[PDB]
Amino acid sequence: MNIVPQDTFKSQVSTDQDKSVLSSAVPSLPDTLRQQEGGAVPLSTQLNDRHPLESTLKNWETTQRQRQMEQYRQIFGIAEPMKRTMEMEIVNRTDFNPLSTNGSIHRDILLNKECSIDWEDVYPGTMVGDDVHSKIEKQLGI
Amino acid sequence: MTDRYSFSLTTFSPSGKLGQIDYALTAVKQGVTSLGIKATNGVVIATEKKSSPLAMSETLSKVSLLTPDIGAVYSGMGPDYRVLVDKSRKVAHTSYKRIYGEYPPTKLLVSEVAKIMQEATQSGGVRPFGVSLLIAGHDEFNGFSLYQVDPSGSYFPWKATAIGKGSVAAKTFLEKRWNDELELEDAIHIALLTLKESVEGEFNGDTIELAIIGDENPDLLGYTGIPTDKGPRFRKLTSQEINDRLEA
Amino acid sequence: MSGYDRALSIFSPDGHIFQVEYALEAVKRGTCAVGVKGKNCVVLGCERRSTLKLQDTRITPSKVSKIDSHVVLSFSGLNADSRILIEKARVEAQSHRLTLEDPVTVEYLTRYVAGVQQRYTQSGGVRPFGVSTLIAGFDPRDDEPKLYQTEPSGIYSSWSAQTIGRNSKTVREFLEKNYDRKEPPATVEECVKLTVRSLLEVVQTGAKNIEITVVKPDSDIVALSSEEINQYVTQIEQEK
Amino acid sequence: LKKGEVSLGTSIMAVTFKDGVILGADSRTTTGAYIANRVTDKLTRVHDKIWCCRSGSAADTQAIADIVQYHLELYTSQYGTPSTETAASVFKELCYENKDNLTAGIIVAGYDDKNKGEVYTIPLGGSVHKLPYAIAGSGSTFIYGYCDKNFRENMSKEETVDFIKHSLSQAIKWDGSSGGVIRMVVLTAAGVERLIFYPDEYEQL
Amino acid sequence: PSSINGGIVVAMTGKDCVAIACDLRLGSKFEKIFHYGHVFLGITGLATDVTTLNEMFRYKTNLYKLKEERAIEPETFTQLVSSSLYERRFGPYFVGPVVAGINSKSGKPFIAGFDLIGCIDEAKDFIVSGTASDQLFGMCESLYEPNLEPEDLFETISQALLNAADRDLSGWGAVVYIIKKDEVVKRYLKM
Amino acid sequence: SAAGYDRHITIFSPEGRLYQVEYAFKATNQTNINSLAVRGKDCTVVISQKKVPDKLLDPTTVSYIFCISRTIGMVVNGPIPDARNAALRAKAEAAEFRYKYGYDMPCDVLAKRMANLSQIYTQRAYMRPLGVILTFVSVDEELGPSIYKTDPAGYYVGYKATATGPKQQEITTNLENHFKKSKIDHINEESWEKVVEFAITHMIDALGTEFSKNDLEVGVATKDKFFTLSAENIEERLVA
Amino acid sequence: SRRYDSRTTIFSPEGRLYQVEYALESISHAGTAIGIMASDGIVLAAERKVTSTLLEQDTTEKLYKLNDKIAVAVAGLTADAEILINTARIHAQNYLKTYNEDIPVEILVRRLSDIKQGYTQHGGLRPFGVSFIYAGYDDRYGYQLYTSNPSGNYTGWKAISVGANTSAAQTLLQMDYKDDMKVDDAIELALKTLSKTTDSSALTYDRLEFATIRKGEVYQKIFKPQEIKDILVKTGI
Amino acid sequence: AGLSFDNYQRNNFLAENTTIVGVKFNNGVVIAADTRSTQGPIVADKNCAKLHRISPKIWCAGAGTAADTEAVTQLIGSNIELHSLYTSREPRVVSALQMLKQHLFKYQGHIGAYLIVAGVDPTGSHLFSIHAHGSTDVGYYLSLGSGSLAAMAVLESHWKQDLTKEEAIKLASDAIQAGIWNDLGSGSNVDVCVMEIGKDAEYLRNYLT
Amino acid sequence: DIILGIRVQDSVILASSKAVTRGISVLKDSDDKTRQLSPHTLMSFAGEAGDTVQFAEYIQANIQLYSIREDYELSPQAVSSFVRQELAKSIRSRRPYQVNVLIGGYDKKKNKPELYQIDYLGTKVELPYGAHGYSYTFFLLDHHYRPDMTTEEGLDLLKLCVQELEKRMPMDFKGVIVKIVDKDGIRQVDDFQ
Repeated sequence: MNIVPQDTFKSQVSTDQDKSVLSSAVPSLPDTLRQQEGGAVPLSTQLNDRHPLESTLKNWETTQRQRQMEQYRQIFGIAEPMKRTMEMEIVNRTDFNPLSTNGSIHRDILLNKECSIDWEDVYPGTMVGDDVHSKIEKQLGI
Repeated sequence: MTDRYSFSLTTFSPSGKLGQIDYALTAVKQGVTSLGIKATNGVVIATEKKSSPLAMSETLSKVSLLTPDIGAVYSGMGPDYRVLVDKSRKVAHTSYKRIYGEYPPTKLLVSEVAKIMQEATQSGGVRPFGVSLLIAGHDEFNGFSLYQVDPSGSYFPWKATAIGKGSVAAKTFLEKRWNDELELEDAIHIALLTLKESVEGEFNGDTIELAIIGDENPDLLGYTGIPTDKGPRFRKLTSQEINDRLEA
Repeated sequence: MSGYDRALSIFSPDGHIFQVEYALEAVKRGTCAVGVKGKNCVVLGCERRSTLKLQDTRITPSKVSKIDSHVVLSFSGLNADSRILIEKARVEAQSHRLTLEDPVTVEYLTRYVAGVQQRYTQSGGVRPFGVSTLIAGFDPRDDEPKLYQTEPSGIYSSWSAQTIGRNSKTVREFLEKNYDRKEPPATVEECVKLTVRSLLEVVQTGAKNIEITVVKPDSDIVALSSEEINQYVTQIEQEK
Repeated sequence: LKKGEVSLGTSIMAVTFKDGVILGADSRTTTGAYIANRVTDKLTRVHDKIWCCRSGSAADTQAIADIVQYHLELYTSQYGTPSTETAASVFKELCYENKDNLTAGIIVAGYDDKNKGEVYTIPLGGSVHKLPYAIAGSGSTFIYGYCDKNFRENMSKEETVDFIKHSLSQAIKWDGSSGGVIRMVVLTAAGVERLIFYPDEYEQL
Repeated sequence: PSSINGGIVVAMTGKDCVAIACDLRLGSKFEKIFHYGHVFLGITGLATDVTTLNEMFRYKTNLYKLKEERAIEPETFTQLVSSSLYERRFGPYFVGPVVAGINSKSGKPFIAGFDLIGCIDEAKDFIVSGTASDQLFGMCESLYEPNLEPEDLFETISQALLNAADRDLSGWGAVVYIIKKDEVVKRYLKM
Repeated sequence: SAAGYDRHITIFSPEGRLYQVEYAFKATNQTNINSLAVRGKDCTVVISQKKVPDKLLDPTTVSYIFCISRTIGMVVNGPIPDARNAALRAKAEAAEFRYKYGYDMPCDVLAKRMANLSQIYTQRAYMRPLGVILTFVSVDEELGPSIYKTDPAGYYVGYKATATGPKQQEITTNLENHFKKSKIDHINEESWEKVVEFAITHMIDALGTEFSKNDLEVGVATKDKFFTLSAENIEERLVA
Repeated sequence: SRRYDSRTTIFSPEGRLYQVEYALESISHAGTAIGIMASDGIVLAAERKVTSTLLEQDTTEKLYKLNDKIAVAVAGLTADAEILINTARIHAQNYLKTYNEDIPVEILVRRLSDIKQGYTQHGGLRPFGVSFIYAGYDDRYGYQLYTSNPSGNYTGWKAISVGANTSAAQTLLQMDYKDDMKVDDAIELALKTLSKTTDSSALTYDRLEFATIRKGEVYQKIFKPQEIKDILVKTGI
Repeated sequence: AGLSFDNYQRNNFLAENTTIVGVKFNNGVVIAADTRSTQGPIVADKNCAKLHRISPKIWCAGAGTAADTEAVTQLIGSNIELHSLYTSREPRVVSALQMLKQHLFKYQGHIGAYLIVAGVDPTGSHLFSIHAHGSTDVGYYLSLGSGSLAAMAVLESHWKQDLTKEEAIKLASDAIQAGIWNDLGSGSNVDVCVMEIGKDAEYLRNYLT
Repeated sequence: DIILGIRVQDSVILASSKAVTRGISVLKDSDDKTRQLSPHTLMSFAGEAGDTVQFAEYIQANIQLYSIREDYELSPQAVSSFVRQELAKSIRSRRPYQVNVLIGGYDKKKNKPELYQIDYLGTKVELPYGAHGYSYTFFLLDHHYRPDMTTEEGLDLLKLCVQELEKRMPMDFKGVIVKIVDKDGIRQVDDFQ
């Protein structure tokens, strides 16, 4: 029954927290070349000096959806949130368009956003590793 | 981890054809006829409102306004068309209106719809859409335009065309009845004549749906005071107007 | 077959994975590649299909690709998959150089390529690379030639002389008859001549369908021109 | 709590009586010393016979009330008319789970066939308390004694109306953030009755 | 030599023509005015943000021309600049942009200015951007006259720039663009 | 027979059809129950046949009429589990519309929303369509009495009057004849009791059988509320 | 073959990929396109698959501009080609933004070919059924002509044809092409090859698309129907 | 996606080193504003249109951060147009109010837009005030801006329940004129928009000059 | 850390102080504040602790990857543009760090030397001469610089600048390592400044 997103801060850190960009030479350390972030961005700098509204904006829709699911569980039972989550998982799982970033029509229908526009829709948005094969590897988990 | 992927629902046949696209085209060919005619000062889009006798015809409309200057019609499966129309209306704002402050030209919106339809063939989760669309519009730098979009996502511009069950005969009639000096009223009359040969039952204003892209309509703007605010160019003819044109 | 060859994750009743064998069959259809290491150099030779009359030859990619200033790579099989593998290998070489300040060894790069190929056999939704690779070079601050072979299944091995691709059995037999490990070719010229003579056993037209690349210590990679290969072929024919 | 945010300096009362419940409030909304709205309606309806008044941040309380009304519509679609206790529990959960980010206090007045009129108060923090009568707002501090001396159980409708009118007139008299007209809602088995009293009437009490 | 932050941009409208001018550090290459076919943009403020905005707008205008198969008009470019600036609501660029041009179909001159988050100020007379001189606005107000010929407009804007430069010296120069429906003239001022 | 992968999933047959959708349509007639919906001047009436042959059942728990919101009622043709699934979904949709847009959801908009969900089911391979037909009735504040129908194909449309079930053709023909006689699209009555009696009489004439108080369910939508009549109300209506 | 052609990620016992072969076979059903590189320019020609006179010939189905230096001719499915064309335009603009220089032709070709190869290695994706003829100019190699197919392979050419009549067109080009050819001679050769290889009775202007990349800088010219008619009259066809 | 937070730390490091009224009358609503646009003490524009159109019969006027006001108004207008197309019905003022309130509450007051929204729909005439943090209020007459106190004084002087269209227009014009004369933020002209039930909206640019 | 650079008619001369961190006494003979991006493009950097070295090594790795992939060498202009983009990217989500880079190269397509300077915010300026870390050498450069100066005259001007710098610094300033980029590549002036 949350309105503003909560529990947004990270509780533990490690040098191998980002599993997708781990170095092959030293698996305990990240691969800075394939990160393509400019080469001078330690993870610790991401723990301080953040805009206070960024976490609220990034997790707003998920928080509203979780509150809706909790209300369904309280009023309708377990089956209703179970079915909503199952439908959303099925739709999101079988969509794989490496050349596009726009969401599916069916996802918008499920989210009741058929005729709704937010700034995420208006503003939806290298040398190394920005190709189809990286997306294939991330999708398949290989 | 066999649930992290789904194999493609659309694949090539040994002859080199995508079967699902061909079957969607077959489903399009089994639908009600819809036609479009491009004139010098407007475009006409027409369809037959085939239906139960107890169903209210005005509740369901096969002609939809996409932008104040762009409308569309379809042949095939209605729900797919409804979903695509909602998406096209949203995309006209997300990609163009909120960026340039203007509505998109006809060709770019047609391209967006075509891309959405194409993405349904490179999928392991959905089958391709089973509709063919006729999109008519007007824009400042390109004038009047008429396009046809197929289930594969291919689109082409036409001077006049027809899709659906009676597409071949309607195309023959339009080929024999089209010239580059045609006017909007002449196009409306030709569209009525072409639809006359296709409708089997009652042929009146309650079984025909007509829309035009012509001059601006200040009376449909809803407000007055700004001279540079152009009125909508899309206009759907009423049943009374269709009856009056048929009687004459 | 017998219903045991429709997935990568199926063992045959006799303990085989048939899709790996089929990827090897795909490799067998590519042009032949040969690798021979001498006392102080490694030579990679490649068969090239005869160029068409209207085909531009200025910018056509070579069969031997430089992974790094000290490591080169040749392939046999599907040409398009080799580009992906080569790009990944180059990225890995630069990444290792950035992470440890030291350039990769030949064995390390071979292991990385084999690891990528192995990873692309661990899912039912992906296709393995139909490519077999030969990786040659010298370790940094070292003078011992290194030659390795990698297979689509992810297995790699070390060879004194090896052949892959179409008609590689005949070239392998020729090498086995005409190569001695305890007395390798002591000069670059002898190694190049042996490689060219091995390639001439299956190459129809001759000099114009042979590519030769020579790697020496201290990051010395040379791609021989058509004139030198033609001279080697003419000398071999005269001595024949 | 937020900088440059609209606050609710109101006077809120809810009294249980023999036939049901009555909820009363003033009609003043101010920004510092300036009166932004002198005829605002503070009696919020979340169900046909479940009403509330809000204190604290105006935006936070409005969002919470909208979510509660949506929740009660969902509940009604399943099990019919909810009880006042259920609405109070939903209000309490929303206020308590978000007390680190939202500033909200709610007085809830309800009627139902089983419990026959109830009052709940949820002050800042998110705790819930069931009371025969409740007062809240910046102007409530000035009428703590008077109410304690003039409340009786099972009063008639007219006596409850008079008690609320007198108490809110004193609260308006002494609190600068309170003023305007007095608005009341009477919830009984007969239905919902709205009442309004003007300054020229209650200032002569 | 590496300090190029700041500067001024002046845009004015004449009769069937516009003028856009900017200051330049000369002596012993970095211009703050760019064009995208027939729309001119002058950006004052942080130099890195100026370069970033120029690159982004070149990207977007090239894509726009490839898609629409026609060059972009000043009004559409103004709306695009506004939306792009508003995208960075909480991390905005430290820039003041000015747009000038002539609409091809209508022939009407157009100038506009922006704040750092894209609020549009469409002016019929002139736009001044930058904080180098506070009296530059006053000099432009005292010198501007409506409906000037291209030669008169060029003289007026050049005189305004020269007087502003004299107000605040060695190595200063100016770049002036006079834009008509079909002719664009670029001139340098070393005074 | 679908004769292919269409035996399980919703893909195009060579004829261009979706067999799973048609089979869901066939499933809609499992209960062997007919329903009728008519419009008055300021009310809408739905009547559903009730069949309880088993003596061990409790009749009061047998119903295919649901209250979706304050003003919207729904009648379902098809199996009761899918009917209850659809009822819960419709209730959630109506409440969410009210929360998001600030006013009560119209009947036609809700019908369109359910039709869009059905379109999702028709297009997605791993989602099956529900084998039910839904009929929403209300008195909309802008359109007056309203009847709308949605089917497993995702098609929805409004009606002056409607009938659904195995014997729907005869009821529809009788309705068409009556409307042709009256030359109006609605029933010219001022009280919903008279409309209920007329609809009962129409159902009796169309089906050719007599109905008691326990053989029917009646729902009435007015501008204030939608409510379901009890056994006593139906028994009172029968006596006329 | 029916047991090894239902999915794109399975090898046959002989090591073949049947879906890729079917995608290659689908190219033969497209209209013919020809690219000819002369000593001072590049000529692209194509034949439309038009069957009716109601088509808007004046207002773009075979020839597209990737950027001011690079254009393409398309043979195959139009929508997949449009997807890839938008991707290529975005990549070229990204390279220009990053390096402040125009992208070399080979880099763009290799990027598109890598994308098409990747679309043959995921079970949820089918291959793109398109073939591209790239015509471009860069400061490294000058004028360049490339071809890419659904398998993701690309090749460099002097004169090349794709589509329905590739064999006969290639034979004619081999019998006629010369290294020192000029732009006008290349135009005439392309037109004559199209006329000879056409299955129609006549090679009219409304069934043709033409483009030239030349120098005055480097200029791209997409011929209008009137210019196509003028060149057809000049050649003698 | 959405509004970006990039260069927030960089900007912090670099830093370390109008009269608007709305009046209800017996058959509709009126909104009015001044036309002076300033950048500090300098008058940037003497003829600026501050009345914006959410929908053909729903208009609004804002204060605060100008870019935020314009962007929020345009986004809500796009949402309203899409919703009207989806429902095939005339948009309602309540729906626009709900969208604006929830959007502003999502950003926790960081979008500095304060609005007066007037409109006519099939349910009647409506007038609302909207605060940046998400609170909304209803009223018969409202004022906003730096000149809102003088305009509110005039409105409190001459407002009554039975107001005709002409009386409402005159009252709104007088309130804007008082803000023009007594406030340095206003002063140039008066723009009016009249929305009457059952008729088209009437936009009067420079009603008083 | 102080860096200087002068572009003379046919080459670019880059001078970097062989300084050391504070608190630890080190005996070393190397140029630790300069990375060879390409055989005809050199980069010198100055600023704070290992952030700058990480950035320089990242840039070098990217450029070497490009050179291997294309079998071709990027022009100095493209290299400078890429460096500017990466520097702007690296501080989009963190507090900016002090860094200043001079990129000197010899373009063989144009057959001319080029010199660029990028500051900590990502501002790229093409200059005939530049410096960073000095609290004036600007006047000495202005008075004694000509576009058509030879390598020897540029070295003499650099020596004058070094003397001016050393006249106001302690003996802890060990010296400056000088490198020259021209048509034959990159070489080190082992004699003096």
